Amino acid sequence: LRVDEVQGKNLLTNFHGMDFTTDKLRSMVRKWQTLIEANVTVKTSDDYVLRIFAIAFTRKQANQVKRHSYAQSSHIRAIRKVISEILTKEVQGSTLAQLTSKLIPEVINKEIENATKDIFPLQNIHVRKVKLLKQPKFDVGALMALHG
Amino acid sequence: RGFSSNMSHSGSLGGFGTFEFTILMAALLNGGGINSNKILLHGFSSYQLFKGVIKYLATMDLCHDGHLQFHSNPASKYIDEGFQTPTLFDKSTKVNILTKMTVSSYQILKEYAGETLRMLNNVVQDQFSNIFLTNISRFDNLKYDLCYDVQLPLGKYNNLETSLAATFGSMERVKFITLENFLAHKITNVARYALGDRIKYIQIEMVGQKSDFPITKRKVYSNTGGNHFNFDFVRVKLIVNPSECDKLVTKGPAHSETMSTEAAVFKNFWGIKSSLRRFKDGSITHCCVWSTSSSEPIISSIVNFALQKHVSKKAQISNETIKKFHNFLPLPNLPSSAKTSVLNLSSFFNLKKSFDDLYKIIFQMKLPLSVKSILPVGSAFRYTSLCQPVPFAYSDPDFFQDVILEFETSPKWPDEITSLEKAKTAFLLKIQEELSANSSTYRSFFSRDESIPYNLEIVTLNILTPEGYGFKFRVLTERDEILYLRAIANARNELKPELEATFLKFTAKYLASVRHTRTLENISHSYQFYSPVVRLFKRWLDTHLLLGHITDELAELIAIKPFVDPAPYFIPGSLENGFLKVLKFISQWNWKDDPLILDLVKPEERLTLAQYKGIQMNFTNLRNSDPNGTHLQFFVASKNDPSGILYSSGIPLPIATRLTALAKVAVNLLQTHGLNQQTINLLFTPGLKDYDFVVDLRTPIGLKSSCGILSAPSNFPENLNDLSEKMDPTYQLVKYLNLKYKNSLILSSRKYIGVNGGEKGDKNVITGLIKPLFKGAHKFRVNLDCNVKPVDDENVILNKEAIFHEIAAFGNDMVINFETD
Amino acid sequence: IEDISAMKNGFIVVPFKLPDHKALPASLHFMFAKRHQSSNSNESDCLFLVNLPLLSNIEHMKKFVGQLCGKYDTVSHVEELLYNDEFGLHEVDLSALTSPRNTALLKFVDAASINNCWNALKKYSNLHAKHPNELFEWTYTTPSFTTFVNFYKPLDIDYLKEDIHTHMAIFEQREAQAQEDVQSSIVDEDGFTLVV
Repeated sequence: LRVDEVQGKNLLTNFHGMDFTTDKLRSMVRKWQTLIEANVTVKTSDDYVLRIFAIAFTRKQANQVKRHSYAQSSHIRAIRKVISEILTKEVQGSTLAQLTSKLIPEVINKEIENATKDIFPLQNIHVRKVKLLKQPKFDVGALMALHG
Repeated sequence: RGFSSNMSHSGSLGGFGTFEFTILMAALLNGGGINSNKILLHGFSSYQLFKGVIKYLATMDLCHDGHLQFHSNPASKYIDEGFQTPTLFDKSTKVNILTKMTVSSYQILKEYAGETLRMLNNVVQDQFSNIFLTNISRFDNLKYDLCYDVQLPLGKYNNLETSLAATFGSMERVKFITLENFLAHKITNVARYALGDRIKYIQIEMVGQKSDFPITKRKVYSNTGGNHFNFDFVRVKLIVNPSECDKLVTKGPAHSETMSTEAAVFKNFWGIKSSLRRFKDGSITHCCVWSTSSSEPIISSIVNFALQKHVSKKAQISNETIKKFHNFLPLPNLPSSAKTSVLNLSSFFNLKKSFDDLYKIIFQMKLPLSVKSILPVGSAFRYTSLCQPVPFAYSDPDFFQDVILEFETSPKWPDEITSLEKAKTAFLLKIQEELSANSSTYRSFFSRDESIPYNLEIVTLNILTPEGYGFKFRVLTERDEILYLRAIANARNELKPELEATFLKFTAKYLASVRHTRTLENISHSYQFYSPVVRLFKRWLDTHLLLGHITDELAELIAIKPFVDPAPYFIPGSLENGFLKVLKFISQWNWKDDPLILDLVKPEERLTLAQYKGIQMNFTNLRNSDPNGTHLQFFVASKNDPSGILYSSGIPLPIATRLTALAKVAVNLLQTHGLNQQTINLLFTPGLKDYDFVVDLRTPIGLKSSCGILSAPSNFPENLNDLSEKMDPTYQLVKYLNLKYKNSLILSSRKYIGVNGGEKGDKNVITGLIKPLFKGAHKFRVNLDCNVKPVDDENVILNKEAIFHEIAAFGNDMVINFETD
Repeated sequence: IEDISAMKNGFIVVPFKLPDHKALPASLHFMFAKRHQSSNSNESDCLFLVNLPLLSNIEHMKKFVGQLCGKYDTVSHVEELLYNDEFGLHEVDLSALTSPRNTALLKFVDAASINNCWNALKKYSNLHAKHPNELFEWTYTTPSFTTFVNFYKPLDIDYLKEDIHTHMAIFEQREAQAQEDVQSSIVDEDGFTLVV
C-alpha cells in the first residue's frame, strides 16, 4: 500500500504493489519440468503504467509414461505469445480497483488457462507481481469516489 | 473578446487594447526576455509575432510577480518584481502604460492569453473561428457564469455619507478620482475577500455609463439608478471554480492564543458569520459555516451578505434566473433535499454501495463457469439519470440499471442464436436459484428485451435491493459477434440495412456501453457541472417531446462539447452557462456541412492527425451517398465511436430539424427578449404546433411522488405483478404506436410522465406528423404499408380518419381530447 | 368514390364502419382481399389480405365472416389467421441465417368457404355504392391499462424451464443423430463460399 491523504486519526492509502511470499513459489519449483515466464509493460485506463510478471509450469497428463513431459522449445514461444496478447487486452480498462477486483479471485489465470491449453495443457499459473512507476498526478477527485 | 483601451477602473472590462498591443509588441521587437534577449525578430511572420505576444502574456506575469521595462528613446528587460498592478514601465518617458488596467483585467488577460496559446498550439482542430470569428462578448450569460444584478441608490454627493458604509473623503479623492473608481475598487476588494477561491475570475461592470455628453454641459450628467453619477447599476460577473465554490466552510485564519492581523480583519469582515470551529484534523479555525440550497448556490448569499454589510444597506442584489435554473432541476424525494448542493452525488453513491453489496455476493458464487466480468453500464453509473436515484421509486423509467454479465472463455456456447440466448437464460436461472436460495433480502424476476429487434429471447434478470434499487443482468459472450457477422454475411441484398440496424443497436447496447461508462464515469471527476447539464438537457428534450426518438447517450455526446472543447469560451462553471452553450451550439452547428468530432479525455490519449482525418474522410464517404442527410442526420464521432452512426442512426429528419429549429427558437428568444423568468418559462413550454394531429392523454392515476419527485415510496409490493400497477402504460402505448406506424407516421411523446405530466404527474401528449411521401394519391401496392382509401380503381390516398379511430380506440380510456390541424 | 367494388388487380374492396369515441366528434376502414395462389400445403384456400385493421386477431375475423354468413345466408368456416405481422416482428427470419407488409393470409377450412365467402365478398363489395349504412362495422378490441402493463409483467419461470428442457431435449437429439461429419460438410460449404 501507499499513503496519499491524511485526515485527523484517519489517513487514506493506495495500491502500490503485489508480491508473493518466498515460501510459495519455492514450493512450486519441482524437478523434471519447465519454467515459463512472461513480462509485459502495459498502461491502464487512467495512466498508471505497471509492469506485471507471469509464471507458467508444465504438468503431466493422465496416463503419461515418461518422467519429465518437457516442452519443445518452440511451444514456449507459442506459450509466451498467447499470454502476452491476453495481458494487453485486460489492462487499460476501468481503473485499477476493478483490476484489483480481478487479481483477488485470480480471474486472469483462467483466461490464460483456456486459450493456451490447445498448445500444451498446463499447471499452477499465477501472476507473481505487479508494480507501478508512472503515477500521473495528486488528483484527489477520483480518490474520494471509493469512500463511505 | 470585448477588450479595448477604455478605462477599466470605471467599472468595465478593458484597459488593454490596440495601443498597448502596439507598445508591447514594439517592445518585444526590442528585447523582452529575462536577460533582455530578443523574443521576437523583425524578420518573423505575423503568426510568429502574434504567437510571440500571446505566448509572452500567457507565460510571463506582469501584475503581481513581475513587470516589464522598456525604452522609447535600450532593449526591453523583464524584471521579476511586481507592484500589485499591471505595470508596463518606460524609462525614457517614465510612464506606467497599463495604468488603465485593473488586476483582475490582467489575470483575465493572462487566462485568455493561455487559452489562445493552447488554441495556437492545437495541431488538429480549427481555432481560427474561435480566436478571430466568434463574438464571445455578446452575452454575459455565456461569457461569464454568475452575473449578479446589484442596485445601489446612492443619491447625490451629500447622500453618500448616508449611503456609503465606507468613507469617501480626502485621500479617496486624491487617489481614486471618480466615484465609479472607488466604488468598483471597493466592490472588487469586498467581493474578492468575500468569495476568493470559490470562483476563478470576477468583474464589476458599471451598466449604462456614458462618456459622451453635449457641448452645453461641463461633465457627464445622469439621474438614473437612484443616483446622479456615471452608471445605472452594478453588475457582478463571475467565473466559478468547480471544486471550491459549494464548500460548506469558508476557511479563515487559524486560532491561536493571541489574535493576529488577519483574524481581526476576518471577524471585522464577517462578524457573526465569523466563528470558531474544530476541524477534523484537530485544528481550531475561524470560519464561516453556510447552507447549500437546491434552488441557489452559496455565492448569492456571500455576495448578498458582503454587499449588504460593507457597501450599503440599500443594496438590492438579484439573480432570479439562476434560481429558476436550479428550480427546474428534479427535486429528489429525500430528507434534507432542499439543502442539497448542486454538485452532490450521494444517492449515486448509495446505488454504488448497493451494487458493490450485490457484486460481492454474486461475484463469489460457484457456477459451471467462473465469472469473467460483471460490468455496470447503467445510466446512474455514469451520473446521467434524469431523476436522481431514489430508493423504491420504480415508476421512473431510469430505475432498472443495465448490467452486462460476461462469463469466461469457453466452448460451451452453441453456434445458433436461439440456443445461445436460451443458454444464457438458463444460466440466469441457475443464478436465480443460488440467489433465491441464499440471498432472501434481494428480490428477482425475469423480463423481455425487444429493444434488439427479432432477437426474441434476451431475458433480463431484475434484482430489487433493500437499498431501494433495481438492476437487470444481460449476458455477453464471445459467440455473439461471430454469429451476428455471420448473419450479415448470410443475408440477401434486400435485408442488409435492417440487420445493420439490429447489429448496430447490438453494438450500441452491449459493446460500446462498457467503454462509454468507463470513459464518462472516468472523466466525470474532471467536469463536475456536467451531470445537471445533461439531465436538464434531457428534461428539455422531454418537455419538447424529443427525448424519445433521439437516444440519451447521443444527447450526452452532443452535450459534452462545451466541456471537452472549451474554445472560445472557458470551462462552464454553472448550469446556465454550459446549458445555453449546448443550445447555442445546436443553434449554430449545421450537421449537413459540419462534422462533430469529440475528444474524450482529461484536461491539461487524444486523437492524432491521421485518425481525425480518417473520421473526416468517413464524413466525406458519408455525405457522398447521403448529401442532404436523409438517411443519417447526426454525425457525432470520436475515438471510442469512429463510425459516427453508432448512437445517431434511425432518426427521421423532422426530429433533427425540429431539434435545431427549437434550438434556434430558444437562442433567438434569448437574443431578442433578454433573460428573465418568462423567457425561461418559454424554454420549457411545449409549442405543440406544426403537427398533423395532437392527442391529449391522461392516465387516471397520478404518479409524481412514486417517481421520487417532490412537488413517498416505501417498499416493493408482495406480488410484483403490482409493479406494473405503478409503471407507465403510455410508453407501451406510444411504443407500439411507433411500431405499427413506422412507414406512415412520425410520433412524439413525453417519455417521463412524473416529470412533466402536470402537478400529479399523469398527463401526456402524442404529436403526430404524416410523412410527405403519403400526402397525395399513389399507385396501390401489395407492399404499401399505409392506411388508405380509393379515389379510383387504381389509386389510393391516406385515410386519416381510420387512423384516428385506431389511435382513439387504441387509447380507449386515456385519449381524452383529440386535436387536428 | 362509392362506386368502387374492386381494384385493378382484382382486390375486393371491403369497407368497415368505425365506432365513435369520447375525444372524436362515420368513417370507413378499407381492407382488401384476393384469392391466394400458391402450391403450398399450409397456404391452401387463403385470402391475400391487404391493409388489415388494427389488432386483427382470429376472433374478430371469425366475427366478420360470421356476419357474412349471417347476412347472405351461406356456410363458411374460418380455420386460421396467417402471417399477421402488424408490428413487423415476424418479418425477418434470423435462425436460418445464424446457423407484403401490412398483409395477411386468411386460412379457411375448405374450398366451399372461400368460394361462397368469396361470392359474399363480391356482393359485399357493392355496398359502398348501394347501402353505406348496411356495411359491417369493425369493433376493435381495446388494450386497457392492464393490457399495456402486461409488457412489464414478470415472465412465468416454470414454463420457461419447460421450454428450455423440451426445446433442447428434442433438437439436441436430432442434432445428436445428425452429428459431426455433416457439421464439417456444411461449415466447410461455408468454406467453398469462404474462398470463392
